[PDB]
Amino acid sequence: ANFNKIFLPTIYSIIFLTGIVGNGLVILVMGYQKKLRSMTDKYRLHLSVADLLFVITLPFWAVDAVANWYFGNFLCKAVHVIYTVNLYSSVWILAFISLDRYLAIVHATNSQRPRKLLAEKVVYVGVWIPALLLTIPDFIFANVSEADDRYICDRFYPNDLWVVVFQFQHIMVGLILPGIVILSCYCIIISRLKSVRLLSGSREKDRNLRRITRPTVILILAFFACWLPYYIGISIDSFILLEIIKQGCEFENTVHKWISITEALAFFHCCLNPILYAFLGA
Amino acid sequence: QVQLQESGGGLVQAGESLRLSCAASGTIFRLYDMGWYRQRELVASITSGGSTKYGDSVKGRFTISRDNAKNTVYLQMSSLKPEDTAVYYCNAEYRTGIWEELLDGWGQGTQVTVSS
Ligand SMILES: CC(C)CCC[C@@H](C)[C@H]1CC[C@H]2[C@@H]3CC=C4C[C@@H](O)CC[C@]4(C)[C@H]3CC[C@]12C
Ligand SMILES: CC(C)CCC[C@@H](C)[C@H]1CC[C@H]2[C@@H]3CC=C4C[C@@H](O)CC[C@]4(C)[C@H]3CC[C@]12C
Ligand SMILES: NCCCCN(Cc1nc2ccccc2[nH]1)[C@H]1CCCc2cccnc21
Repeated sequence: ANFNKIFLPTIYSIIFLTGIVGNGLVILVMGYQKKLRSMTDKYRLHLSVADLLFVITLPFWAVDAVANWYFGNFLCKAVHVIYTVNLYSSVWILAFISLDRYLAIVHATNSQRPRKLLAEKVVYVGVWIPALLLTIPDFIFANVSEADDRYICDRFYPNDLWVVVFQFQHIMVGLILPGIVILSCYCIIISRLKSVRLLSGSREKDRNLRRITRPTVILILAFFACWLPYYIGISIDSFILLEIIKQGCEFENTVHKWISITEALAFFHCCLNPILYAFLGA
Repeated sequence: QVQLQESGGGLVQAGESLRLSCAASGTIFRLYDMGWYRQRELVASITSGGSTKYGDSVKGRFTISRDNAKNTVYLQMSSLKPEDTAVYYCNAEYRTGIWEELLDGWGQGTQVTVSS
């Protein structure tokens, strides 16, 4: 409706501006300047690179929401691929940060080599390669249609069964497995933090561990809080498709608008890192 | 912040028994170590797990106690000696939050007088 037609571009432009500025600033600060580059800093640099690469493609979606899509099949496929790559890489970089914190806290003296290896070599194989290999459906199914009076850029499957399958696989790979890893690591970490009198053997090491662990906790909580309502909406939509939830057409329209507004709001995860750096780094 | 108060001192007849008290109140998340100090040699010290570490000249005569629910450390004095007349300082190690460092606190100071 017209309400969405005016609401979506405004939020998209605000997010694009804030994400461009913040991610560019973070990348510039941690790149050529060569400022503090601990393992968490490396992981957040990877995260900022991914977030900026996705934020680059927001004006196309704003223009698609407002008027039409004059860009083409190649650009449709490119923006879908970039979206998928960002969506997987961000959450799995968060999982890698969680695992690194667990290794640094629980095994504080014998984990230097495993942490260095995990942050140097295993990170690419565990984050980027599966994300790239999961973009094959984006390369196959992303297309530009010719509906009435305008073009549409969206993934086109033979039927809704593929939609349900890809929604479920997105839910899994982006919420459960990294969620399970983060849950286990942070449960162990918090059990160790509130019971051990002094981590490692000196007070400075203990306070450093706490001061580096806390912002990661805040970032992970904010990330999942942003993404959760969209996941609830798509779960309800999938169950509607799976014939479990049977109601009238007004119900379907309501959940559709709910999902649209919620995904527009949950795209704010791209701005968490610069804002966290700003109000925890001054 | 936290507040530690000491009580139990005063003038008592020789050969009697006393029980010093030290209760901590304030923003306390967890307490790790407590002990009485008198360099200030730790004449007594009990950890959170009860692993007491008595002094050489105080072992076998003094008994320490700690009730975590009551947030107190009790030192029982028996078999008085002339060298035991001194000032007792209550010490405790606390942490105000999960992400905070290991904070250290001290007591007011208790005067115990025994005839020599
Ligand atoms: C979707 C599921 C499977 C995983 C997502 C939830 C995880 C990543 C989030 C949501 C709830 C969060 C916890 C909520 C409360 C606490 C207690 C606090 O004193 C320390 C942080 C801690 C322990 C948080 C750590 C991160 C956390 C475990
Ligand atoms: C963007 C929209 C969709 C949702 C926004 C959710 C985010 C930004 C909000 C919701 C609740 C918030 C958290 C609530 C509780 C605390 C504890 C406080 O001591 C520090 C901030 C912290 C950790 C907040 C971080 C940011 C937070 C997770
Ligand atoms: N023109 C339509 C193109 C699909 C747009 N969405 C996918 C999508 N949204 C929805 C909102 C409500 C209901 C179903 C929805 N399915 C995603 C595609 C990937 C990237 C992206 C970026 C910005 C906004 N939306 C999206």
